[PDB]
Amino acid sequence: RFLKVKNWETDVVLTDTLHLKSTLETGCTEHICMGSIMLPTKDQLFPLAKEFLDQYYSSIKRFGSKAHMDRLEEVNKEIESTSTYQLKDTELIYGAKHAWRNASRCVGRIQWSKLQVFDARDCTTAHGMFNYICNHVKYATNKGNLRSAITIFPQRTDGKHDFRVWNSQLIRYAGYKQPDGSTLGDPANVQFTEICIQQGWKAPRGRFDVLPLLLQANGNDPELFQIPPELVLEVPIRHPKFDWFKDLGLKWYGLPAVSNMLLEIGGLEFSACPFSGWYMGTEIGVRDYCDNSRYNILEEVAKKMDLDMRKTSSLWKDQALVEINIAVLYSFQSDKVTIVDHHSATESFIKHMENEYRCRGGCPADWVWIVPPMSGSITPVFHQEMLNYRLTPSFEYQPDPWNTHVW
Amino acid sequence: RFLKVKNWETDVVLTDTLHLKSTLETGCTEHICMGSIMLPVRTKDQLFPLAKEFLDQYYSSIKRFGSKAHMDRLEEVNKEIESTSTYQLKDTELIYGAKHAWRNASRCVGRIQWSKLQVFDARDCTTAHGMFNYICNHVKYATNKGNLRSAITIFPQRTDGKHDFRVWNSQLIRYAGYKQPDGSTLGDPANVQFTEICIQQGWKAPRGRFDVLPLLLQANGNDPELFQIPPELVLEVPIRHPKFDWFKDLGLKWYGLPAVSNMLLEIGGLEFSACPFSGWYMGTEIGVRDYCDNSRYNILEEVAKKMDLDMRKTSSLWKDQALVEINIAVLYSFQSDKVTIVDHHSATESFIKHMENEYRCRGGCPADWVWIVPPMSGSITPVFHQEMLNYRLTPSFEYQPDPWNTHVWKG
Ligand code: HEM
Ligand code: HEM
Ligand SMILES: Fc1cccc(CCNCCc2ccnc(-n3ccnc3)n2)c1
Ligand SMILES: Fc1cccc(CCNCCc2ccnc(-n3ccnc3)n2)c1
Ligand SMILES: C[C@H](O)[C@H](O)[C@H]1CNc2nc(N)[nH]c(=O)c2N1
Ligand SMILES: C[C@H](O)[C@H](O)[C@H]1CNc2nc(N)[nH]c(=O)c2N1
Ligand SMILES: [Zn+2]
Repeated sequence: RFLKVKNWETDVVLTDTLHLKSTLETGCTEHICMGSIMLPTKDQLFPLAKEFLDQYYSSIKRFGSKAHMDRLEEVNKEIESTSTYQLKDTELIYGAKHAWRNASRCVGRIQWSKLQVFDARDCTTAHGMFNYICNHVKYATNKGNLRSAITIFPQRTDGKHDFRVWNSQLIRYAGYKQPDGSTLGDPANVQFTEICIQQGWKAPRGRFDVLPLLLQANGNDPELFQIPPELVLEVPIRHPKFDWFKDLGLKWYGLPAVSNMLLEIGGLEFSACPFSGWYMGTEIGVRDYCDNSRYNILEEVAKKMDLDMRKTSSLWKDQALVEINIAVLYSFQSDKVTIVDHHSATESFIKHMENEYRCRGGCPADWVWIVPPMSGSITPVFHQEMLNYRLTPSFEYQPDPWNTHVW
Repeated sequence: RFLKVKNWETDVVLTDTLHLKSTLETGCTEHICMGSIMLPVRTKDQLFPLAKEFLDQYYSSIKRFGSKAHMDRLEEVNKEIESTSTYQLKDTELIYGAKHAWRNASRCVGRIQWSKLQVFDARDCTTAHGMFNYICNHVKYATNKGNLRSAITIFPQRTDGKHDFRVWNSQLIRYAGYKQPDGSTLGDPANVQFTEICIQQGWKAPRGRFDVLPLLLQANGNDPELFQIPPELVLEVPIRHPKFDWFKDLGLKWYGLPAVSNMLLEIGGLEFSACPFSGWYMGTEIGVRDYCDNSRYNILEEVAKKMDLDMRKTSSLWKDQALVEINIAVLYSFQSDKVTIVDHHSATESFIKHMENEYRCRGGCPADWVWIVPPMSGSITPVFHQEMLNYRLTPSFEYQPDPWNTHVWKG
């Protein structure tokens, strides 16, 4: 029940004690590991609140202090009275940072503690949402020198009045199916686009149309806003060696911002909580450009590179893949927009895991997501055993709102 | 229960009813997933159920379930266990056993081939010299002049665990490593220790970068003995690259026969602690792991130097660039000398056809994604987007400790 993790390349062995705080379940049993599956009231609330405050007061070394107890007392009163409660700003700051610290699929967590947190708990309408979201965008892009940030909309109440951002990220390109059979744009967003167009968006019908935001406040029908165009920094993609690369007309956006998750602190659920960091090159070059279901540009690139695409064992896919990724890192670097390569990212997460082991006694990590999708074994996370578990505060998945919102 | 696995590339959803036979355990709990953890003397008591289970499987598979012959064999085994404490498998059972151990190997990407396995029955083997001979025949039949065939040789089963047959090498064919006084390593770092054991047992080491190891063979729980494979039996391929003429001048070669010699084959509760098996290589095993782990031959820097990539910035992706070249060189050299090899695109596509089949025919295919996904270019191979359920069926291949840690020396 105290578990060791070994690195098979360095023979370093660490002991995890933190897992023994796991609360949420994994999907796995003694009989069957589910590690590669992408998606598996007053009395419930007080214990959730208690565990949180307890860890909070711990973290500021006033555990068991009058300040501590009083707080527990007050929150307890408040749940009993109001059946919910409100987080102090400091507690909210700490909750958000720790939900990131606990994000076991996130390779970028060495940064966890620098997070800029923006409290949008006073917001009441969709327009107020849009304004808060634009400031977050601007702050975070910071003219290409990206900074971490999260904006936190009012917490859930009776679940009739949810704040949600319908977009799955703040910035993403539209998807249009053609009378042709094929797909113009990002095939990931075809459905969501049908919903913007339903709700009224006048689609430019291009390959790289920034999607409008779709904001729902206080359980209301969501409404549409376009992000100021001048607030969306974009990078045209070129290759340091192939002059013809730019001719593919590719660009990607600089700010990666996840806008569909649910942040749970001390038992309260912030169902609208967009957060943003900066990209690892492979998110774009491998997944975004290369996944069959996405922009799918491998075949077109190999063909410019004049590779023998006649058989798989020439490795022409692997060739073209490396180049597309060279091209991405080089284009962000030339435009001075922050981007991290997968060597550098994983190198730093290994340091991060060691501090977490040293100073926390563990670090939850999901090897399936931590290891980059190209050149796995030449990054150090490959050789690193990781234990995956769920600690709270946490980011959780939640059902897409078009499935559940009634109008 | 049914369980569904989705493919994210294709939206195909599959259903697994097979995990319902999984008896062994995973290491996972609902509070922790140990899916990336490398490592997850038996009484009559336990044995009969294991025998019966196995034999129900065998008999169902031959469409003879509940037949007299089925029942009589149950009976026979039963009595053999009570009077002798163990039992002996029929040939056809040892054959179905070893086919299924492979079929159930969830870390093996090569399983579309599970039914074409040549099983050599070395159960009458009684000495170390007997083992050498059996193994030499395995290498030669498996190598088949470069047109590789799958094979496994199966020495007698454990009895009281004091008399175990064991091949101390971890693969039948593999290169010496030597630690030097200066800290450096000559040849394959992975095998320094076992190399030190052989030197100690009396091997006279060439001390080269590519010395084939001797076999170290334990029969009947006796101390084990050294044997040189006949060099003429050991196929090797010099590595050259189809455009880079300086690639050959790196001095690389690799052997053609990949053969796992350290696992434990379990059938109907019996335990075969010496059961060398071999297949053919997937290119990445050599050109990614063997050549490019830092803890292995580690030729990355040297290849990138020769390609004269920008190496001052890891974001030039110089490592990724040399990685692709080294792997093209491996697939290229093997194909040129006509030695069987499969690339990772071809290997993983085959496996996904296999795995779908298995869901239709069998109702499942235990698979371990951490292992099944290749170690370069993960996402552009169709396994990456395939959700997989990992679980343990028998018959099966297990890990066993290294014999040097457990062997009781006779002297
Ligand atoms: C600082 C720069 C950051 C980097 C380089 C980074 C890196 C990554 C990567 C590569 C993933 C995998 C996502 C995928 O492949 O689909 C990921 C997921 C995630 N990251 Fe980050 N991240 C960063 C900042 C943040 C911040 C600021 C937060 C929250 C405050 C966060 C929380 C998460 C979470 C919850 C996931 C899981 C997403 C999911 O389940 O789809 N990350 N991160
Ligand atoms: C026919 C060609 C074959 C191919 C291409 C193939 C491919 C592979 C690969 C790439 C691995 C992962 C090895 C590693 O990364 O360390 C593997 C593992 C394995 N294969 Fe195969 N294999 C083949 C034949 C066989 C055969 C004939 C058997 C048994 C009869 C077998 C049983 C296994 C087992 C048990 C593992 C797990 C390895 C371990 O746990 O260390 N394979 N296979
Ligand atoms: F194709 C899919 C279907 C369902 C879920 C999924 C995973 C999405 N994971 C978030 C991807 C993403 C995008 C932008 N930014 C981040 N991000 C930023 C900081 N940390 C993560 N992450 C993929
Ligand atoms: F460094 C390590 C410590 C423990 C296990 C490990 C993986 C070894 N896996 C067997 C590798 C291997 C070698 C030759 N041939 C096969 N092979 C042949 C058919 N199927 C697999 N497999 C590495
Ligand atoms: C099926 C498999 O879990 C799935 O495709 C995984 C693989 N690895 C991943 N890795 C990251 N970083 N993000 C992902 O969404 C996934 N998806
Ligand atoms: C620590 C981690 O489990 C280790 O690197 C695993 C990952 N995936 C692997 N995949 C294969 N095919 N072979 C391996 O040895 C490993 N090693
Ligand atoms: Zn698991």
